[PDB]
Amino acid sequence: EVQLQQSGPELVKPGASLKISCKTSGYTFTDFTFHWVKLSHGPSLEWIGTIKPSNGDTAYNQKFKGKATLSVDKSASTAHIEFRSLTSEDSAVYFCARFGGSYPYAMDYWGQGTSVIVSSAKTTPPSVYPLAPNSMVTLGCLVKGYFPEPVTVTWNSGSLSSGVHTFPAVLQSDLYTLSSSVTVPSSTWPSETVTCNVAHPASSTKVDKKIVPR
Amino acid sequence: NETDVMLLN
Amino acid sequence: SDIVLTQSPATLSVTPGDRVSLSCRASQGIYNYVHWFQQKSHESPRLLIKYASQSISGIPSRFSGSGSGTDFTLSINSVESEDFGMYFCQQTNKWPLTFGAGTKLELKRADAAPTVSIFPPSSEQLTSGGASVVCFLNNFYPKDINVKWKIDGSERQNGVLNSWTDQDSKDSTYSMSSTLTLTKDEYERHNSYTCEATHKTSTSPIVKSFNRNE
Repeated sequence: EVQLQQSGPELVKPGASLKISCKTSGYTFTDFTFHWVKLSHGPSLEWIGTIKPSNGDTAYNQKFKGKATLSVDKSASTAHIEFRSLTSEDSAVYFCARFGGSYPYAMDYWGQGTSVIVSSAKTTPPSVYPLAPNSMVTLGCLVKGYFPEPVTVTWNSGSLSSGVHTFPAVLQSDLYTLSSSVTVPSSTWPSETVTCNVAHPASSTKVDKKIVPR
Repeated sequence: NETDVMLLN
Repeated sequence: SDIVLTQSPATLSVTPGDRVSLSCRASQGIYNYVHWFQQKSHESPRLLIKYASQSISGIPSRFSGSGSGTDFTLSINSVESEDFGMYFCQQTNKWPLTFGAGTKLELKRADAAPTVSIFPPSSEQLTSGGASVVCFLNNFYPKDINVKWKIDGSERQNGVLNSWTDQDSKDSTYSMSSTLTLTKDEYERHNSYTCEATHKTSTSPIVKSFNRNE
């Protein structure tokens, strides 16, 4: 089976250079052009450029001229994209794709994506704050000041799964904030305890925060 | 058809 | 000029079993050189149709494409639960290769005003010298919404962190979290903390507030 395997998530500093890889298996690497695509918030897809592995011919989107450089390593059937002078604008998920299949070709096989986060941050555990205040009551947990992603949240160790909203984390001033809400009947709180469990594997953190009335 | 030379041939 | 692909409407709301058509319009004639992709979360784009109408091995028969020149259409002949997500068109007739901005295929439901809850800073955060005020704007539909923070009746935009959920897998609604962060010193210089939610469900914003000194 045709497989495009990309290198792992990257946590890089502003101004750095980074090279990310797209390693193929199951077919002849030099058969088809490779393409790189940037997935940014929206979601939004942008085409960066293409390289013809058989001869090194390229075509670039002018928007990425200088920023991104394409290459191939035929000895290892691996396509590479190199970024220079990284900024927060370059934080995105990058995909490689081949332009093959039955004739006429199209972007038929894709890599799994490579997440790139450009930040000056160091691994930092989260602070977990309680969110305490109808027929229903909403409680929550505010997860701030941590790095990197991911942080995962459960309520009562997964026993409270209905009426939960866990929001995507957002990076602001080189630290993340995440929040999670839970809605329970007003009659059940504070009599039935509500606790968020916050896991941050990067910092070896797993903490509980019980929500109590103000 | 400026892309065929690169993408299809 | 780069070929501009316009996908309009940006959001199509349907129910499983409906027949749907998605539009991709080109700024200049591109013959049959349009391809369609499905895209979910941060996963790889998936090729559905190539060269406006050509089928792809393994793609279910319910997906078809038609059109030529500048007017293209992707059709789903009876929408299945697995089909909700983003649909992007792409042109390969001219350099640079370009994508449309995408159409979100979402689950249709009845409009719902957000359930708004506001929370003062926790004593734990205050002890650390910080003050975050959180508003959850939960289970609303449709997705567009605006939040404004007012401190002592004055709009505040500094220190606001917003996050939005994808469409809820259980009830087809959307949620939003908004966190306003101040220092403890700045938080104590004011009394009223308000978050105003503007949504299509009412001509009046939902106004949730608290007074610090209460």
